Amino acid sequence: SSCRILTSDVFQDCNKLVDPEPYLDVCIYDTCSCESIGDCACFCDTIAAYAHVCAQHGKVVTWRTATLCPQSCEERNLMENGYECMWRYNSCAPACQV
Amino acid sequence: SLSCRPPMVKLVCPADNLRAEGLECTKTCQNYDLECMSMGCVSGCLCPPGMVRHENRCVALERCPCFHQGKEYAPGETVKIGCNTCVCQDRKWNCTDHVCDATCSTIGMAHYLTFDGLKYLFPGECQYVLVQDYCGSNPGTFRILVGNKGCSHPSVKCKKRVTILVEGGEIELFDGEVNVKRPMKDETHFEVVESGRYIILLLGKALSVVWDRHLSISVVLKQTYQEKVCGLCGNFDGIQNNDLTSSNLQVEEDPVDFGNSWKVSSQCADTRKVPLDSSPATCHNNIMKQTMVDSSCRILTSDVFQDCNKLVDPEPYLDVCIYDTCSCESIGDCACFCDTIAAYAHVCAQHGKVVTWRTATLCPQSCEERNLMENGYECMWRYNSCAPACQVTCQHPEPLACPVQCVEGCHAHCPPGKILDELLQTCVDPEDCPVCEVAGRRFASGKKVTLNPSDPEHCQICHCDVVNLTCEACQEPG
Amino acid sequence: SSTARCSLFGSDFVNTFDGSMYSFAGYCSYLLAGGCQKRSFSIIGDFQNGKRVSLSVYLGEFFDIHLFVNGTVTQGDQRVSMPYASKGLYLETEAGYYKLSGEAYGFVARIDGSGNFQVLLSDRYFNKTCGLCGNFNIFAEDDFMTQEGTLTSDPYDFANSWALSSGEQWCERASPPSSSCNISSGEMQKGLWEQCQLLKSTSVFARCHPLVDPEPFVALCEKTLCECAGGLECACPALLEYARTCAQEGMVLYGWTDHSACSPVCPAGMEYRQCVSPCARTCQSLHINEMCQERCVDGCSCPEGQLLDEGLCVESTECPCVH
Amino acid sequence: SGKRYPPGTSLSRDCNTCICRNSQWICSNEECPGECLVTGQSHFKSFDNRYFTFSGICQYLLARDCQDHSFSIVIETVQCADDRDAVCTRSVTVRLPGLHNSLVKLKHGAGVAMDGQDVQLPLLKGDLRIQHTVTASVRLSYGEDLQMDWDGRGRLLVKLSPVYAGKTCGLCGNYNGNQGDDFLTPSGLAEPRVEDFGNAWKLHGDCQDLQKQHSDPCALNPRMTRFSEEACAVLTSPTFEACHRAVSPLPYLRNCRYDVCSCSDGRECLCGALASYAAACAGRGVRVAWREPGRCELNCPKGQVYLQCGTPCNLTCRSLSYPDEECNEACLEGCFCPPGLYMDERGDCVPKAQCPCYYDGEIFQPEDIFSDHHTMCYCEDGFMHCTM
Ligand SMILES: *[C@@H]1O[C@H](CO)[C@@H](O)[C@H](O)[C@H]1NC(C)=O
Ligand SMILES: *[C@@H]1O[C@H](CO)[C@@H](O)[C@H](O)[C@H]1NC(C)=O
Ligand SMILES: *[C@@H]1O[C@H](CO)[C@@H](O)[C@H](O)[C@H]1NC(C)=O
Ligand SMILES: *[C@@H]1O[C@H](CO)[C@@H](O)[C@H](O)[C@H]1NC(C)=O
Ligand SMILES: *[C@@H]1O[C@H](CO)[C@@H](O)[C@H](O)[C@H]1NC(C)=O
Ligand SMILES: *[C@@H]1O[C@H](CO)[C@@H](O)[C@H](O)[C@H]1NC(C)=O
Ligand SMILES: [Ca+2]
Ligand SMILES: [Ca+2]
Ligand SMILES: [Ca+2]
Ligand SMILES: [Ca+2]
Ligand SMILES: [Ca+2]
Repeated sequence: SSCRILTSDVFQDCNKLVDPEPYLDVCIYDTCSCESIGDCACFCDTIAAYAHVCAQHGKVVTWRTATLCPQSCEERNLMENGYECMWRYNSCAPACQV
Repeated sequence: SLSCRPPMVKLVCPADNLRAEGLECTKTCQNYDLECMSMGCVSGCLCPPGMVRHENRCVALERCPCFHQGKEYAPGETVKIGCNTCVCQDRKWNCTDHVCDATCSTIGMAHYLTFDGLKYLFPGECQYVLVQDYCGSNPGTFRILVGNKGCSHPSVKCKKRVTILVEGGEIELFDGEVNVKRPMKDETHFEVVESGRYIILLLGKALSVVWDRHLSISVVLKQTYQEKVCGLCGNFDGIQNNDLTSSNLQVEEDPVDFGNSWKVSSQCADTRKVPLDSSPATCHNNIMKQTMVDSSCRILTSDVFQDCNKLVDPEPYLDVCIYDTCSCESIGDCACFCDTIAAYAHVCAQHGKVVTWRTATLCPQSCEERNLMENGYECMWRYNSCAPACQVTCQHPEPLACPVQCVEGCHAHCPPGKILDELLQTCVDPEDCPVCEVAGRRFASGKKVTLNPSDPEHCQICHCDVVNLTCEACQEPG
Repeated sequence: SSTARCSLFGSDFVNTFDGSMYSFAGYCSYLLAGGCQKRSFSIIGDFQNGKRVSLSVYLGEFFDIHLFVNGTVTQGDQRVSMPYASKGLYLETEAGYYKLSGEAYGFVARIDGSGNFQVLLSDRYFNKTCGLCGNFNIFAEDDFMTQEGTLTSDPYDFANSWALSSGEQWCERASPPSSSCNISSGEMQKGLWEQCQLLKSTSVFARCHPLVDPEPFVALCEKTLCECAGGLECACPALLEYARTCAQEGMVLYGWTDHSACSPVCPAGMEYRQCVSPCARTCQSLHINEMCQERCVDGCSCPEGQLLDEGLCVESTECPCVH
Repeated sequence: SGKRYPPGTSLSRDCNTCICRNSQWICSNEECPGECLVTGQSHFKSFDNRYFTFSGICQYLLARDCQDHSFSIVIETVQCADDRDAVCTRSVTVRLPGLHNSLVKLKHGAGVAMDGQDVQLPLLKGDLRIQHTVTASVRLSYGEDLQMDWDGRGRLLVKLSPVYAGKTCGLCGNYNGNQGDDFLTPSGLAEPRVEDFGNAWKLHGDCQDLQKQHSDPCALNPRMTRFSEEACAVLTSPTFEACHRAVSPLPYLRNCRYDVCSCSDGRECLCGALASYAAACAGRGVRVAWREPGRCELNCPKGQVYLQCGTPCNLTCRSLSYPDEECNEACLEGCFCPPGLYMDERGDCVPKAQCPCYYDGEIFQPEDIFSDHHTMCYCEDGFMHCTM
């Protein structure tokens, strides 16, 4: 069931282009073997490997919430005593930049 | 030979007195009140009768320290244990006798911490009495309950249901939010503070509740009762072994039979006596996985907790870490692990020891989704380590009785002259609050309460919905 | 340096990380090395009756391997095949001699054909690992710090402090052996004194002296040349150690076995080279280079051609395929 | 305890009684005697039924009367095997200011020493009685408000009656019921870190106070990790099914794995920890039959036989010399021999035909006619028949 996020309402655009049946069988193969305890990374990493491939075909996705693989970015806006907070986790930003 | 130092004297066993309590009975500060063995003295050198030894220094007077946490304390030096101070007035600290505010807890899915302090195991599935007052020969004011579903084996399942019955009311909570089913008469003491992860929840002068939105239930009582309650958390008497006094008024030994007495539905399922073993279902005969959980549960003994390891024994909170995550099949949400350490971190904070143990590879807890509705990104919200729970708002401008000092969670911070409102996720100036000040006196932001029920003739009512400078008329009885 | 070395060579003899030898005829398991404040691992050695059997690595609490001259390695109680690589412990064979690597956990063990336990260990445990191969410090006199922590003058009761027992067998204080050499003295000390002496006389050994001292090595041999009857080969075990001890210090020696009249045992097809590369180009191999910049290691290997294929040397023409 | 009882019944805890009326057991609150305990390596029990551990090596206090000074007990701890996490008890000292201000010393055997002098058992002075129990364990008894038990291989016990309610101070606690305050240093404050409590009751300043009490010495001996699991897994096996509903087994399991990994020989360390559990199961009423040829059945000599629950009143030959004396003793466990045979001094047990007399201490043989001028006395079959 939890690997059926690869067939969820938010992926419905990418389900049409990129077959999820490959990336699904890995989700069930790893996390059976993997004893995820503190880091649920042997699950959270397989969907990002599907989300990225969805993005390369021009389909951004925001599937990542607070109960599900949070990925904060707040530790970086910390050294400066002032808190400008210019860092952000967002969907899919240009991999290349200057 | 060696002619020993001036301040102390060489002693010699006499041939007549068997009581040659000489070098063998070397009185230091530890052993002075204590009693010592001695067969015969030796060829040593020894402090006078009214003087002792102290870390290779024969300290002159009876002013030597009063050890706590294996650390020095000069006479008159003070310490703070709980809510009490205590000073070694001589060689012995004499402490005050202001009994402190006790605190239940539900660490993880199936464990319970009593008031006097007693971790025990109780996997149940029916609805259970966490605590109440209707116990033997008393009125029966409040009847907090708890109800679990699919929680005999801890897992991503086990959503709790909490139904609390005070002042003839019925307010209950599950699935993230609170729900009122029957408002109670005296709305004045009612109060709800959704600060951070928690739902702090007052109900009177001597009662409070906390809820981490996921499983934890930590009811907090005051000095008032002192053996007026019973239930799962016990009697709140100071005596710790009488927290297994079942509903039929006797002490048991096997807590699985204890909670079975306290269930509400007396025809639902009594839980099953499990064969005891140090490995739960999954970890049973899977020694490999046990050591990856064992190690990862040793964060409770890590470099960052070293301050709190001294005060609060982690051996209780450890055994839960290994019990849950064996049973729990954490897949997407590692919350059956991340929640047990926060239940240790909070208790460390209540003793004044803030901790920041939460990093990006380990239970991240972002707060960024909230700074989203506004097209502008002011981002005033932050995951502050342990911030105060009782702050000022447009909804609750006044300072509240504050049972909890600080809490982890996402907290707002913008420059001063801007006070928070929860409906509009951003902070805002004071005047934008729907605040109420009718006929001068300072009070809340227009509570929905009918003041002055006492006196008919003095029935001079003044409500205020949001801002209105209004005063209603009282309906006469005649 | 950045490394260490222990060795249990011949019969009952020991060489700690710091130039301190003695003899010990144990009776059960004993702790070779491992932490003392906290143990992520523990190398263990079992003695049947004085003579040694097995090396064992217990990796904390959960995993266990029990290699030995028998070579029939096992994991727990289930005998596994070889090689084997679970839990970050490659269990291999190098130069015809068996190896156990733990580079994540910072150690490399091995055994030879005769049976001579060796333990290479990083510099990370300097002033840490306290056990039967002693601490990894600079000094060599203070490396008897018991399981209590007590500098002892006896090299014997020390090794008995570091005993460890099982449910399968509980073990006791072994006894020192009553030497029968004391009566059967005869000629054996006059004719055979030379094989211990040639560590000092021959030129091929006459150059590690600024790096090491043979005075203990010659001291430990003269007590073991007396029990074996009719053989000069009884000296080459104590001598064979002295070769490697100088090699580890950064100064290797060459061809010393040419005239020594003792070569260490190896299976058919191979004999004892010195400083052969560990990355032995074998038959069913991919022709890749300049990744094996590892240090040079002693051990027996094939002739110039005659590539390896399944524990034997075979000519390059007869390289098979596989399916 | 998960079973029903009709109304009007009266079950009895060890402490007191309780009666069912209207689904509500009524109960008394009268005090009942406490039991400090030392055993194994370093595992303590307070009077208030607390458990803890403190592996210190010095002369520590164990108990003391603290408003007056009727007595004072002093333990002495030493390392006891190769590991550092193995600190067993060697000897305990007892002190009675009420009688000579003497100084008794229980030694690492079954021996005792008053003021340096070794002593044969029994030792009837005025108040305190010291005698063997199974002929393998000493039992002091001062007055009627104090007992003890053997400190040979370290299983010291005590028995304090409620006359000492709350008026003692030591490692064993206040004897006040409250399980929490028991970490109260002599300087009068409850300490949370046990490593501060035990070292606060040491007697010699030169002794090193420790800094950390380790909980898993099986790390320093990974070989015993397996064996410590299956071995004390019988503690929860239904062999002890009868006293899971008498006393919590979880610590008696926790204190096994610290002993079997730590001590020199895990055989008897195992089979001196299981008995620690059965002995407390029996102290509440439940006896268990947990002995096997594998699970450490003791070897009673050829004269004696193994026995589960028996009467140590009609065993010793001294009993027939002083039959009038009361034996208000329990149904104990140990090595006895059949009723036709009574115990001799020399390890065998014998019929009452050659059972000697102990008149005035004097060990007379089975036929010794015996008289001064004015009396007339003889030993017949164990009893001393005097006349005038
Ligand atoms: C998220 O990122 C996208 C792509 O860069 C950008 O168009 C959008 O404005 C961002 N939204 C938020 C809420 O930051
Ligand atoms: C502690 O003792 C001091 C000195 O006798 C006394 O002044 C003080 O009132 C005492 N405080 C408490 C809390 O008992
Ligand atoms: C946030 O936490 C920091 C570090 O503890 C503290 O300095 C600051 O006052 C906190 N701010 C708020 C708004 O709680
Ligand atoms: C204030 O209360 C009056 C009733 O007296 C009501 O008519 C008015 O709409 C209220 N104003 C606000 C702003 O709520
Ligand atoms: C040694 O190996 C042989 C062959 O596998 C086996 O039969 C024998 O039992 C082994 N003995 C030992 C000491 O393990
Ligand atoms: C080695 O460790 C000991 C014990 O902790 C310490 O006393 C000593 O200073 C250390 N020496 C070195 C060279 O680090
Ligand atoms: Ca495009
Ligand atoms: Ca209680
Ligand atoms: Ca404070
Ligand atoms: Ca050394
Ligand atoms: Ca107490």
